[PDB]
Amino acid sequence: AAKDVKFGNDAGVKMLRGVNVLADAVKVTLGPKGRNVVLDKSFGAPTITKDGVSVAREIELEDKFENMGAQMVKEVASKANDAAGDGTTTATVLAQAIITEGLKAVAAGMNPMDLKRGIDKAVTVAVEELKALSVPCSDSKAIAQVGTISANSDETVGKLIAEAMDKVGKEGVITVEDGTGLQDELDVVEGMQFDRGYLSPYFINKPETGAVELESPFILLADKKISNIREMLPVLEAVAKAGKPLLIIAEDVEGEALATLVVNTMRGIVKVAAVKAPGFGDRRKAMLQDIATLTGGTVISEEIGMELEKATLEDLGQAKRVVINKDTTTIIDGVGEEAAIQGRVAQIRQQIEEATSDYDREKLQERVAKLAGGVAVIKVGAATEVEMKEKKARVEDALHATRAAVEEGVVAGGGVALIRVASKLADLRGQNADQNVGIKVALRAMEAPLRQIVLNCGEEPSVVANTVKGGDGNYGYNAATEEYGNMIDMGILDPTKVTRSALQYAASVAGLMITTECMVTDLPK
Amino acid sequence: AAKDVKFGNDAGVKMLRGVNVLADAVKVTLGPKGRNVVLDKSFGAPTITKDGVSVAREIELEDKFENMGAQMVKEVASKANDAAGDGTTTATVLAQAIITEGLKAVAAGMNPMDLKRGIDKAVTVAVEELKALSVPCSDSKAIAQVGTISANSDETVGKLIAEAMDKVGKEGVITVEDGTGLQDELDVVEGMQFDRGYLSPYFINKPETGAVELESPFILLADKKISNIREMLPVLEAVAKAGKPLLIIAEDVEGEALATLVVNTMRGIVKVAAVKAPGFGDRRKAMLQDIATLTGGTVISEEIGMELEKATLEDLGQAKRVVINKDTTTIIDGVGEEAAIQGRVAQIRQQIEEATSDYDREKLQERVAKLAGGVAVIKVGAATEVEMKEKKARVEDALHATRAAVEEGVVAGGGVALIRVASKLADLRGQNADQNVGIKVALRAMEAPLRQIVLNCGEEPSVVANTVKGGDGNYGYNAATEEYGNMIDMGILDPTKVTRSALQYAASVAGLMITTECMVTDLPK
Amino acid sequence: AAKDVKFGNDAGVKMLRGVNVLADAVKVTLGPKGRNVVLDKSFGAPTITKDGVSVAREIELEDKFENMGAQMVKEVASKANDAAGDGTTTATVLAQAIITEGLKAVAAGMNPMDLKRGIDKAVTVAVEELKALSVPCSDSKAIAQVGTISANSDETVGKLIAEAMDKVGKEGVITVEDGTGLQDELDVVEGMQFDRGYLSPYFINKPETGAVELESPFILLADKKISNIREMLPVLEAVAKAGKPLLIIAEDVEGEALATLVVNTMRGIVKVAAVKAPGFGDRRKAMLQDIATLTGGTVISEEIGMELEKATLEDLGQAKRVVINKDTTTIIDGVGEEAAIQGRVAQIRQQIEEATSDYDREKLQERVAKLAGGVAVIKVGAATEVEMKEKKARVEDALHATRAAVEEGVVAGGGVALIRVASKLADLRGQNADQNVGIKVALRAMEAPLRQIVLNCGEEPSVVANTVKGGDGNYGYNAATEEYGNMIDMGILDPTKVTRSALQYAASVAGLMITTECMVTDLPK
Amino acid sequence: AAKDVKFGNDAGVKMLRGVNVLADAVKVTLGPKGRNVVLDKSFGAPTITKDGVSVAREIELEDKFENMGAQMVKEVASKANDAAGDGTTTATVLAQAIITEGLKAVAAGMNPMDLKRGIDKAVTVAVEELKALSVPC
Ligand SMILES: Nc1ncnc2c1ncn2[C@@H]1O[C@H](COP(=O)(O)OP(=O)(O)OP(O)(O)=S)[C@@H](O)[C@H]1O
Ligand SMILES: Nc1ncnc2c1ncn2[C@@H]1O[C@H](COP(=O)(O)OP(=O)(O)OP(O)(O)=S)[C@@H](O)[C@H]1O
Ligand SMILES: Nc1ncnc2c1ncn2[C@@H]1O[C@H](COP(=O)(O)OP(=O)(O)OP(O)(O)=S)[C@@H](O)[C@H]1O
Ligand SMILES: [K+]
Ligand SMILES: [K+]
Ligand SMILES: [K+]
Ligand SMILES: [K+]
Ligand SMILES: [Mg+2]
Ligand SMILES: [Mg+2]
Ligand SMILES: [Mg+2]
Ligand SMILES: [Mg+2]
Repeated sequence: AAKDVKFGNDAGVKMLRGVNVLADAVKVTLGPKGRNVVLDKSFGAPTITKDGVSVAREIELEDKFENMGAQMVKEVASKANDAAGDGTTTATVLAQAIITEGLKAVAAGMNPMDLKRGIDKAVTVAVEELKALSVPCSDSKAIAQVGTISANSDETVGKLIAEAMDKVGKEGVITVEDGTGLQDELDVVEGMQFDRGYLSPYFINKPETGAVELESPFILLADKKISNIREMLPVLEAVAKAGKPLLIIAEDVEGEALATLVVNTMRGIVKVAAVKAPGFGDRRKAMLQDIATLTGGTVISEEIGMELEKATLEDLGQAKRVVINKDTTTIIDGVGEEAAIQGRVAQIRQQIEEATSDYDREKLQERVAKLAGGVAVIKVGAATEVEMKEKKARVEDALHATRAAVEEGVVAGGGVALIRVASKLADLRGQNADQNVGIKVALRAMEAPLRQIVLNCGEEPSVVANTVKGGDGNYGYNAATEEYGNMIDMGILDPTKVTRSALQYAASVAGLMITTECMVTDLPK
Repeated sequence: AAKDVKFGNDAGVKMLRGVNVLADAVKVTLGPKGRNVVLDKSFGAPTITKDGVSVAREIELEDKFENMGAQMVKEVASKANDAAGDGTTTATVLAQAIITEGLKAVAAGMNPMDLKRGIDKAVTVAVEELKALSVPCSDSKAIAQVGTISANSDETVGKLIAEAMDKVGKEGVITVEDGTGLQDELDVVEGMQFDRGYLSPYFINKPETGAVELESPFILLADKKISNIREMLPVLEAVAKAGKPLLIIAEDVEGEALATLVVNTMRGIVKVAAVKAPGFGDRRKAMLQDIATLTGGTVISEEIGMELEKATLEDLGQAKRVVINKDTTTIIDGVGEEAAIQGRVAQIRQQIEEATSDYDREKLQERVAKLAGGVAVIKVGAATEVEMKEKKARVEDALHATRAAVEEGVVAGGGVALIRVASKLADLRGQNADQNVGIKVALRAMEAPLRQIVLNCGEEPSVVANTVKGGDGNYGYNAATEEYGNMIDMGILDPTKVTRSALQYAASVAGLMITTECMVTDLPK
Repeated sequence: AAKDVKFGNDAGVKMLRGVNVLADAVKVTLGPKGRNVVLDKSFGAPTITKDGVSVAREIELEDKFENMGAQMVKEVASKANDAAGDGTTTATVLAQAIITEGLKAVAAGMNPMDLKRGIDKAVTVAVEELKALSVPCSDSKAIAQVGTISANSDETVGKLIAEAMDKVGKEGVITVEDGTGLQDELDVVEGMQFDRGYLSPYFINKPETGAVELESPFILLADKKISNIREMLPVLEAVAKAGKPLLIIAEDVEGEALATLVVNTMRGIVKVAAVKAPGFGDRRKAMLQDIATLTGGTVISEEIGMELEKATLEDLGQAKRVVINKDTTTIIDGVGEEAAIQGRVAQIRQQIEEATSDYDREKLQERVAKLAGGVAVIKVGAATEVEMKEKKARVEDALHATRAAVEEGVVAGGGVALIRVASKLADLRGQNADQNVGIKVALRAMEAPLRQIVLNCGEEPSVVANTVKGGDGNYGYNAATEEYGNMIDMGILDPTKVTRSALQYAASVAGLMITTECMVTDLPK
Repeated sequence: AAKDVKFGNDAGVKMLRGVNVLADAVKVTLGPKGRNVVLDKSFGAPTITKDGVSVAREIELEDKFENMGAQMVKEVASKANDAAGDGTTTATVLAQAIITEGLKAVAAGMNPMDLKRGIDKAVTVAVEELKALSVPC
């Protein structure tokens, strides 16, 4: 269709207006004193939230160009979300701060490419500096502390997570399920988790977690691509009976077949979800087999002249439960017999012996760890279904936060970590004045999170920022009590991973907008 | 429908406005310092690109006359793209420069026909001069260098391409496929490539390459035209099973039958693609047979009273993979047995002996080369599916660039080649003044690429242009480092072929617009 | 529907405006220095052409009355096209010139009927004078020259045409087909051509020539009208097999049956084309038989109690190829055996002996000539399918032009012929002053072609016209070199037939418009 | 009072339009076959003339910029009139011819100062040549 095309300044003011509407709606929810945002629904009472992602998802603007700016920066939150699962609001205020001052510098005549280079250099050094200030979370005591703090001071949740990580290792798989009633339960079952998410949304039966969950499902392990539904018809019907859901783990499920699965499972006509097989090439087949040995299934490969049509419920694997995210599939408690599984382990164990290459050695050790590691399951205590469902949510969050903490450590929260990093880069310089302006744009933006947290408290941003900058180390502002103090001692911590991600994604998208010269969109008609 | 009709100047300003919108949106993406263009999408985040072709595809204007001018010059990019697979942005800025000054001259009262003639003469001489300045790329060391440079200094990709061309010759067929995992692979398989593209788009399943790709498909070799789908019904269904795609290599697939194929394969209902048989007349049948021998299929000609209805999956040929462009079909690794194939080679080999005419001799040698040459296959290394998919892209581009370099050599990049050529034509004259103006219009336009690259850097076009013209040889401006130097020593090269094509297509379309007196389009109703 | 009705002047200005938009869009393409016209398409790049007929086809106007004027004069081009196959643009500029001055005279109060009479008288005398100046093209040398000139100076095409006409006579049938590859081929086969075109478009499988072409088809020779498809069902299916197209040569194919044929052959469902049988009355049957004897078929007449239902593929005639225009059917190389054919010739040969009437004698001689003359076939050389298809086009045109040249000779091109004729009629007078004005309007219009050619060159019409008129004979202006000289010596010739047709049709349509008093069209609603 | 200010091309088209109205009205009266121009009067019958000066005096345009162009070229005729007392119409058609093509060249991107310099050189030499051709009286 005919297009509307805008260049330079005209495009720039539009983009800025768009990010401002999105960022302003989102940032009011930041921190302990975050304000509520009311989101209208077509039916019933409006949604009232303090969750940044919930607000961002609703934002769409009428002006086509302004809307592009909002959708672009919306990418910041989503990516930060996918990478760290927290700090999407922080990332959005950082992006708005960099974009605002960056576009001003552009309008002033400064070189966009140089501004971006300066911003990027500052971020590169800032991340290194962030790592230097990071405090490790390696021993179980630390893990327990972070867990407790993330569970609203519930030492119970802290001990649970610490024990779970002591079982399967801090790098191991850990899940949480409803409890049998009163008292928590922690047991390790035969399970595995690989990096492959659902082949499309819709499969998502629990939008609360934006994931797909199946109970006691059958697992089809096809070593090939599936384009024609015909091949599935025989097995899908065999699964239609026994009233159990089906998990498709094939090399890939293309359009035709996938489209059908999305439509049928959409009408309650058999619950089926598909995900790509882990790895690629040779190791792929070997890994597809590990899943079979674990779930007690049979790989259906064309290499041995096998057909999906000639596949019965006996070939299918099975597990008590499977969960899949946007990019992760976890099989909990497989039917496979410890004899077959443990044997498979022994095999791969020798593979490592005969390993003539570190790479092949690494890849093999990865499989044994997955197949021999299992999956720790945390069954949340109870005393009434309501409280149980609640504690479960806390455990889930605490667990998520502790996991991130374990990966990259923790830093002072309340935005002070970024403020401390900014002060350490006061002498950073680039190749020219425009690059230096870019550097300053970024260091200035690093104060935005703390400032917005203070603003939401109803206090003066410049005053608090000035005071915090006046001190050093973990000295910061506790927005809940409105008192200054040591952020670590007051238990206000952020996983270094979410702070780093919020900053990198904000800068990444800001850099793109700052160097955008033209925008194309459909004519408002 | 009622038409709007415009003449002379009225039409001219409309066209100019149209090419300016397109050229201006596209040209900001030129060179190492190209800026981003944001393209709106109906769903999700907008597309942010620095790729000229991506931008051009989106351009369509509201005013019908302005739109015509944009679509006309859009043909420049597309043709240059089809011919050299690069330099579409350069071609567009050259076209804008010629059109702008040429239309100005027309408005000044100069003769359009003479202007065009002068422009054409300049381009004709410029192309000859471009060839003179071209540096060959014949030995494997040169091929390796070009390949390395085109692969972002990846000496690995350079060696690969060099070795691949050393196997099948620099004029041989080369393909790249995903690797089995870590470490690259180079092996020659039984394959062939003929000059025939898809009988219509849509078949294109990979718009990234604007090509059609089929894996382990069946190949129907019908020696006749196919108009009625009825004939196909039996075979299409046989192919429906076995779950394999079908490649139709007939004399031609006309409307009725073709239309159906486009619709069915559009609905996932059996994946089928059709292309015309290579050559024409007698040799056609002989060649169609070479394909059969290679894929292990059976030609279904009416001459022997054979019907497509009475054709089973046993008659169909087969290969591990086939790729088809806008005008090229390549069959990779055919089922045919070396016995039959090598035997077929021997036959044609004697044919050359009994050859009583050079023409027939040439044609026969062409077949043997194709049937005996094979197809070099490059399997990209790995170490994680992500990196593997990435390196594969680099190898693809590097290969494409190197291939072009091998055909016509290389010249200084950054727009200096065209600038050196222009200076060498300062004394070029035509049959009259208007023709001389035409010549100058062209010579002036030849500076546009370098000027736009500099402009995108944020530097001063005239100053850099002036300085570069001041020197000579490969002296140029490195836009990445913003330093002057020897373009070749700095590794900034352009295949002579893409520079030549960009210039010729730009002049071609510009000459047509310059000599346009009337425009007809639908009334805006 | 309610109508809008206009009279006199009101209608006249509308008509004039309409012919002016059409004529102005078309005339810019006249001559060697013709300008391009861009025609918008719904998809892809617009069409850029210098072809008058392509431009005219697109012209439709919004104002209903203006549109009528455009569609009316559009009939000039089409009729001149159908009659001579060239000079449609020349015809259109002559028409605009006559209409413009004619309508001015009407507005000035002159009698429309007298104006028309005067224009008609001038044209009548002009055509006679044109025949007087016409130079013959009888000998093979002349034929070769005209052919060479018409083939863009390709002396090869010139020899071919000359040889082809030397074989079957300059009045004989000649066709051109794709070559076998390199080197031209000329062979006389058993063929025939009669004056009957397709019974409707659509059958046209090659819009490039706007004709229908069938290869090795079956020929149904039904001596009666065909209204019900039922009769055909049996034979159509018999032809469904053997995979061969069918040519229906019946007394006529009416609605019901014809409509079906158009729809089925439209869906690839059997390729069939229908044309009326040559002649009428008695001779018709006798001729329909000549076709049978030639194609080896059997006439299915109801006179002998024969039914189309009881007709097998054995009754149908057959030939290697048949081509049918808007009003011509040519059967190339029929299956008929020289025994039957030559015998048939002997029969008709005696018929001429027993002829008691010149008319019957003439009609009989016509049949023997057609049945005994055959068809010279020209197979264009090759060396790549592309060049072959191109040269074929040139030979086609060169042949078409030479044919016309042979019929009425040639005259000086560049519009000097009409200029010479006009000057010879300077004393022509009519019955009254108004008729004299009509005469002058026509003589004046005769200068229009030369003037427009010069105008498209960018030169001054009045200066060149004045100079050409100053000389005499073949003295004219060479628009390609912009030099005066002898048009004949410079090889700038026009078939007298196209010049005569352009003038007569232009005057014809102009006379109708000049004598139109009222216009009726639908209300713009 | 507040002013309207125009630059380059915008100004050029306005001027050209203004001189064209004046020149076109004036030049129809040139030579033995000059045509009549009717000039309205507030009272009585209009003035019918073939005299260029009479026509030029009446020309004033509504658009302020176009009017400036007319008044400027009007200076040509008056000065030629004061200097030689004849040829004001000839001076006006020469002015329009130079202005028209000169402005076209400017719009084509040619240097205004150089165009003027060239025109000046041609006139300087043309005047010398005119003296050579001149027959004494
Ligand atoms: N008492 C406190 N004083 C100051 N800052 C605090 C306090 N408690 C938490 N925070 C900080 O508030 C920020 C987190 O606020 P949230 O509202 O959860 O936003 P976000 O994590 O950036 O984005 P969401 O949660 O994905 S929307 C972190 O910087 C915390 O350190
Ligand atoms: N460091 C450099 N300095 C100067 N010019 C460079 C440099 N690197 C690449 N170039 C030139 O930039 C041009 C290629 O830029 P691109 O943006 O890829 O446009 P294009 O190839 O003309 O069109 P696309 O790629 O089809 S959009 C060529 O003229 C290169 O020689
Ligand atoms: N060198 C030449 N000098 C002058 N007239 C020429 C020359 N070459 C061709 N012509 C004339 O150009 C006319 C033919 O021009 P075309 O553009 O083909 O138009 P047309 O044949 O009148 O109509 P079309 O072709 O059906 S659109 C004839 O009058 C030719 O004699
Ligand atoms: K919040
Ligand atoms: K680019
Ligand atoms: K033409
Ligand atoms: K006068
Ligand atoms: Mg949070
Ligand atoms: Mg490029
Ligand atoms: Mg013609
Ligand atoms: Mg005087």
